[PDB]
Amino acid sequence: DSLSKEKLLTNLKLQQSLLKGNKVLMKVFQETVINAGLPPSEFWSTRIPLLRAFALSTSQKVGPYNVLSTIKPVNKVNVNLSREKILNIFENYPIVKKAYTDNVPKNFKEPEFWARFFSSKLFRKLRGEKIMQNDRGDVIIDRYLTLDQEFDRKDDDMLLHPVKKIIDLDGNIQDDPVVRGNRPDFTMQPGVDINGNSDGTVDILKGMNRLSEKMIMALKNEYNDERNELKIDDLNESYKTNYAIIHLKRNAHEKTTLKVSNQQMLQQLSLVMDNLINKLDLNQVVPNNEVSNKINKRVITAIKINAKQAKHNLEVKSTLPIDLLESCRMLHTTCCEFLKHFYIHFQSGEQKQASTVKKLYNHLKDCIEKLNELFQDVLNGDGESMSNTCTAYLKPVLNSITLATHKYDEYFNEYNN
Amino acid sequence: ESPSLLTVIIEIAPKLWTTFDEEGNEKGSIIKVLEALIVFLNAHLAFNSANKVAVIAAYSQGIKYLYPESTSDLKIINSDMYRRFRNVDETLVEEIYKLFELEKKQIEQNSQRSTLAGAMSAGLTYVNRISKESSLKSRLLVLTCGSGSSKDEIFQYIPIMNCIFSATKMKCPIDVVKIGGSKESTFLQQTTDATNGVYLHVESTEGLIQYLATAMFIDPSLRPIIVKPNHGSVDFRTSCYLTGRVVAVGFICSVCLCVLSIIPPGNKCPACDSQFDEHVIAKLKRKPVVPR
Amino acid sequence: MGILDEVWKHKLILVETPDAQETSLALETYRKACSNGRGAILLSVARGKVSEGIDFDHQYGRTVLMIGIPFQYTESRILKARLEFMRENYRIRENDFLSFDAMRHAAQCLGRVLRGKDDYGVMVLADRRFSRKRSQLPKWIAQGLSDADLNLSTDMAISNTKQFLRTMAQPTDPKDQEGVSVWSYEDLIKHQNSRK
Amino acid sequence: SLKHSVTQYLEEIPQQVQNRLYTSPATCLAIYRILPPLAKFFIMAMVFNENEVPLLDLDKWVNSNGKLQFQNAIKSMKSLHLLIPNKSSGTLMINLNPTFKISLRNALTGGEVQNSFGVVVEENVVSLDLLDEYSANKWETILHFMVGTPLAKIPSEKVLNLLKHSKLMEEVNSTGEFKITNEGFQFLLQEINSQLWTLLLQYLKMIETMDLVDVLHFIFMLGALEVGKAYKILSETQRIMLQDMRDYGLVFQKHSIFYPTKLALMLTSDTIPDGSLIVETNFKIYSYSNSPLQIAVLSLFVHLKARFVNMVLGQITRESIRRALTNGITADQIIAYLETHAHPQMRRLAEEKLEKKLELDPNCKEPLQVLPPTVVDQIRLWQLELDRVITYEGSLYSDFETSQEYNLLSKYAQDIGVLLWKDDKKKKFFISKEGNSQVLDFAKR
Amino acid sequence: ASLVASIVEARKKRTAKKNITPYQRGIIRSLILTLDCSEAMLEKDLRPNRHAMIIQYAIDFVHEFFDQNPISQMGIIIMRNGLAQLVSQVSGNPQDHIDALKSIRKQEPKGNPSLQNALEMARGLLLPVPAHCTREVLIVFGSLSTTDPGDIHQTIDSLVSEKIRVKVLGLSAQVAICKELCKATNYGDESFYKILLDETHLKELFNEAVTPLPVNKINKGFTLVKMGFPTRIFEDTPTFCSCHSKLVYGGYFCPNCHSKVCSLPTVCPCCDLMLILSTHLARSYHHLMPLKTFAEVPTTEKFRSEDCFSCQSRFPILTSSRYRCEDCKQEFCVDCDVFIHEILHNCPGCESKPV
Ligand SMILES: [Zn+2]
Ligand SMILES: [Zn+2]
Ligand SMILES: [Zn+2]
Ligand SMILES: [Zn+2]
Ligand SMILES: [Zn+2]
Repeated sequence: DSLSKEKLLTNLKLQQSLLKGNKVLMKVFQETVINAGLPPSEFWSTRIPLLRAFALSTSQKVGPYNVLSTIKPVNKVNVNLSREKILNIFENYPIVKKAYTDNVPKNFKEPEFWARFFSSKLFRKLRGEKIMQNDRGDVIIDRYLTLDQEFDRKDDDMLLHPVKKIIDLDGNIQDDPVVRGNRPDFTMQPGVDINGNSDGTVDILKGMNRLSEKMIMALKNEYNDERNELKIDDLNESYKTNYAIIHLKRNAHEKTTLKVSNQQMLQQLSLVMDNLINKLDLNQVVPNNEVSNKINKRVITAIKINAKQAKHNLEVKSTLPIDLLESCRMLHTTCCEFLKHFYIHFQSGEQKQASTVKKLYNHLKDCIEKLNELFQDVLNGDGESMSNTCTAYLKPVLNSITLATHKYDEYFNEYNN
Repeated sequence: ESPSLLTVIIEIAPKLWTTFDEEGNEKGSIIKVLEALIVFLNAHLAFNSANKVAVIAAYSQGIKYLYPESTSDLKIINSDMYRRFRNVDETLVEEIYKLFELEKKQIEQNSQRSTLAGAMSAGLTYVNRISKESSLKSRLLVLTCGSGSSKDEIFQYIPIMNCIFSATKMKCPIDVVKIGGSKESTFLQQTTDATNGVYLHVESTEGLIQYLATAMFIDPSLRPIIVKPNHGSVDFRTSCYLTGRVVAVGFICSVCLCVLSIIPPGNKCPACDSQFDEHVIAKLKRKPVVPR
Repeated sequence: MGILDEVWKHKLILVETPDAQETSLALETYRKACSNGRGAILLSVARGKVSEGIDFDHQYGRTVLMIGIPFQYTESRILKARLEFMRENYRIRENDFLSFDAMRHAAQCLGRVLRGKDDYGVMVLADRRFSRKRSQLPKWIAQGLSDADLNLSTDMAISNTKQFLRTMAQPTDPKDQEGVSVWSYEDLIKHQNSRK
Repeated sequence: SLKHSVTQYLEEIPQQVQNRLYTSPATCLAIYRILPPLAKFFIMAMVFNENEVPLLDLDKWVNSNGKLQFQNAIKSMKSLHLLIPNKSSGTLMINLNPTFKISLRNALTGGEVQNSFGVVVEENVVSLDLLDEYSANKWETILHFMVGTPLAKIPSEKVLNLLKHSKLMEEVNSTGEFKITNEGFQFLLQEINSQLWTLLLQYLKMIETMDLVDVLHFIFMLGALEVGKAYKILSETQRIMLQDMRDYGLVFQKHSIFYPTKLALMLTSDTIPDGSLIVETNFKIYSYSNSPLQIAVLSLFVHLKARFVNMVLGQITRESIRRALTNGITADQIIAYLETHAHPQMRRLAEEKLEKKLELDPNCKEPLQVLPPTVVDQIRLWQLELDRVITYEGSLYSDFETSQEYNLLSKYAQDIGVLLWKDDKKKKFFISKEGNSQVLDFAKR
Repeated sequence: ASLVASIVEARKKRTAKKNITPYQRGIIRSLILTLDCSEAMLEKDLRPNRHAMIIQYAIDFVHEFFDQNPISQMGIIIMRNGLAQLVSQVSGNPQDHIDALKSIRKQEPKGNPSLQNALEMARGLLLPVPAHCTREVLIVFGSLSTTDPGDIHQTIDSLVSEKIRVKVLGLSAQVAICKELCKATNYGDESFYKILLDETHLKELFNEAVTPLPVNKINKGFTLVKMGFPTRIFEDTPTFCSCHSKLVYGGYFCPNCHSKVCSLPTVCPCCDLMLILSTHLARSYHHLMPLKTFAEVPTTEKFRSEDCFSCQSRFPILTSSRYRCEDCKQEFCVDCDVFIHEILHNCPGCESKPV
């Protein structure tokens, strides 16, 4: 289905779809392929989960439901039609879909059609309403009555299937074919009208049963056992988890990249217990104001250093021209994209990736030179008034990029040389 | 604003104190520290009228609820001083002498484990107790003698991390005072940085009064309007399990989650015995493929 | 009234057809509907063809709406002659025998809920006249029938049913039934020795 | 404004008199207790080194987020003459008061205190049985005397004269009776240390030379004192006003050994609840509190029914409301009592309604009153319906010409506090008849 | 007579927690909470309505899950009007999903549920997920039925085949299909289809769902994983970030490819490698090192001590409230027992006792 990497890369229409959904994706994609000419497959190669998420979001569909039961008759009536529910009616009733498609594009209008439909007795029959000759219906819609009837016959023919004997009431009533007793009660048998004909409640009940069967066979779509069926689980062994416990052997390496004696510590301990029982003065704790002054110097130096650390506690406010700010952000963004793709190629590790690595290396070099030329532009645009800040802002991505270039050169010298 | 529940843990150990005073010459430096802390608690309980103080000492064999007295009479200090200050100071010097006499009594047995983490945890429980009673600021103070032999912080690491997480839940900064030869104590520095605590290491026992009076006075009533004075920064990295060196980029077990700077021998976990996948580790060992 | 349209929005509705074959397809539909859990409702006569050999269990037997007293048709000369003959023979009260047959049919209707002890279900009696018939009712059936349950309305019926569902939605410790309801082989041995 | 009032009074105290106050460690300890946290930190830092600092070092240390609070602290520090900031070497060279510095240092070290913490006898006894009981007795007598419910034990003649002179609980000589002023009800609303501090501020204001600094230092050490011990009877002015505050019931003196009760501790610092009242739309009182003092003060503004163990019941009548109003007692004072006597369940319900109305609309189109207006605004509507007018009496200048008399001499009159009313467009503004100090002088220009 | 009822209730409670095991439990998690916002949750039957409380509880669940297990990504898909709507991709930042849920606050829950569509697109979202990550879904449900387009059993089979588990927190009562889902997905276990009894029980259930789950021995995936600790810088100059492309004063630096990021624990956007701190991995060590229960000593026997070992308070006196750590042979009070067993994760008695 539409789930492989190849399928997701193939769906150019879906790619354009979420493209048109976003705006920064036009920005990024335009710079990536329109401006830089990157292979758009490798563009989308990162965004594969996003593509699949968009596809699966677009791909779901609802389940069937009794749309005619949700239809209410609502003096006068005003049509308040919902197109999704109109198509729901179409899908649930292909007869109604057919009656739409041979009349509205031929004879009259859609709201006129639906007014005729709500007027029609075919609507009442398809809904849970007993048909009545007092009702006149709509003649145009009610011409489809026998067509819907033979649809019902064909659908019932499709719905017929053999039954399991374990639950077969037909086999149950065919237990004794020579039962000769008495005629059962009118009360518990299906009653009829005065002239022997039925009222049709059996028809409406078999119709709603047909609706149920249609729903369950819609469930039963494309998208022996009695031994298991008759198991009595209540007298069986309880399930126990096979979860594995874990122990932990403990032997850690010592931290890598004079010794005191009991006599000496005991001597000092005796002496300091003597001093402890001897004396203790709070007033002697006051310092000499000179080594204390050096303490003041050290403390104040620490305060100054950490205060300058705290002095640099939406992005930050900047005094850049807004266009050059956007341009440099754009260049940073596409350089980051190039760098990520180059790392994807490099950490892949194949000889098939070699020309890709070389070409992305060329693109990184081009981005470097374009960064330098941008630096020349902000040079002769500022006289290095804040072109220094421009260079420093674009610095770290450039450092990482050129570090990657050095890594590529080093591995080239490692393998080839 | 509110009474700040003061939490002070003093790590007392003759193995450290003897080492420090033999390395230097300031005998009674621990006494100087105790007097300085006496003035510190005086300054704190004079800063606020109810900012109650929890004082606990961890000796070599365990810990002790110093302040206050247990739930179950000489005066060295002066009679002219304040009533509450005098009561607390007399109680603490009595408790300190009792603990030191006990330490002299049972000196000769050996326990090589630091009790700092357990003391910190018990103090945090008491912080929960006090805060649950009756709104109170939580601020935890540790005093350590770092001149002793850094034996093994490895078993201390895990409960220290647990204490960090608990204090993070409890909004309690963990402020560290270290006196020792070693400038750096990585786990304590990480503890201060994560808990928004204060790290400080010096050597001289003199001037600690000015040191921890000036710097070590930040209360949660005024924490955001005071810059922290810490200068060190920590990478929050750990040494490897089988080589014992810190790693920047490496490997961890999917089960035990211990850092592996290299491939374990036998491709099995050195912590929880999980045998791994040879194709996985070969892909990890893969060199990049470069054109000729 | 269109009440069935409202009923459509929650479960399917299945009606006992006079055709046993269509009824079989209908019960298969109900079976599959409770299998997928979208939910369905069966409509069958108390003496109807479903009631004489089909059981319902653990999703099929969950709640039953028995409708009134299933009395037979009153004005049968055949029934009256039966009543006269059986009264002449064994001195049988006629109305009492009618109530007997009605309650026995009701019991046959309601007996198809509890397959195993793990199952659970709720029973309703939708007639005023049932209150005098607990003494008639089978003993194990009526032992769960409490005296407060003898005359209830829709509101506390709903509340008690919701609370019953909440109750049956909970797990149970095996210790509370390991020796009183479920018996091991050793439990049976111990019981046999206790009998001895 | 207790610390504000005391700080204002000490700023009124001149520099060398302040420095005399900064001489003794007990006074320095009490004043350090008064200082805000920032200045407290500053002085405890600088007190242990004789290194003066410039202002620039402190400014670099100070995070600018709380710079206003820093400005308040240093403004108090300078205006109390506790600082000596001089622009030495062009830099405002910061210097603490040195007598304050050394006396704080000695107090902290436990060094030379000269028994400023107290000339001790240390003959401790039980205080709950003699000191607390006599203290509660004398304070109950003076408290019900302030209430106005009859009580035989009249206060001292010194405090009686101070009440007669002062505008607190007016002993109106035409009536011969102590009468509840609005200031008297402010005193009733006040916290106990607030009442003590107002009393001592008034007594210090009225008392003259009796050495003022002796009274100051003695008051500060008396606040610094501890409960339940005998002490030496010192200055004689201190001793005689010590006997005065003995007659107030503050100290339990056996005519030389004296035993300070818990009132010194409360003067030093503070230490479905009690004092929590459930309001009712039917104006019924469901107090979670009871005392005969509570009934005595509730008799002024509440119609009550009976007294039970914690359940004090009653019903607030408009007769009780207007009984409060006619005494000059402010409805703002009344709601000060009411909003200090709220209950947990009803305030939780009020906060639930507030959070419900927050999401609907920010204004809610409702009057701003957090306490539930079903009962609370009924008084507040009665509060607005109580005053509901503005009266101007006396002189009035009318029919002005153009706004050079409004934006130049009446806009300036906002800065000097002489007008009672201001209307530029009416070309009239009202002043009191006696408030013509600087009104008929520049308005002629 | 309330203490006897409390004692027997504590006994019946502790019978479940008698067995404490050091099972291997998943750390690299993959948790999905789908929400239905239908007509059923419009019931005000629980105050104020089911929609509001599940919103609030989901806020709490997001906070707790990210606090305890920051080494997972969180995705939320809402169910509404016969459609399942993705609102939250799996991400390391909880704040994104917090904002999405805040959007879900103001909108109106309506429609009918479709677990088929919901679980299908949850499967599709869970498709590009690495092997070590434990794919598991929490599902809240208030209906007693489910309108669906097609079969659920094929979806069940596919989910079982793709090694993803589920846990259903139903509202009203048990639904047999949900029981079937929980049983078949969960190796026959019935410990996953849970029904609340009140909002407090719902709170407890959410807290239970916070915890990591044990894994099975047969579901063996024991391997290594590449990891990298980055380094934080605090620069004077603002610098462009790689992720959000904007100027940043500080930021961590990539250990491998030396780029910079804005948040942790996150994977690299550039060298594409996961970056954490040792705190994050040690955060679950209480799960890795569980704590034994503490036993009250009986009131009849002689007592080692009469006051609490840890909090230092007197033990109250009919029964004896002295919860003993047998690993350290010290008895403790109930408050300390609660704190050490839940908040703390170490026994200070065992810290003092040398091994
Ligand atoms: Zn491992
Ligand atoms: Zn960023
Ligand atoms: Zn990287
Ligand atoms: Zn305890
Ligand atoms: Zn233990």
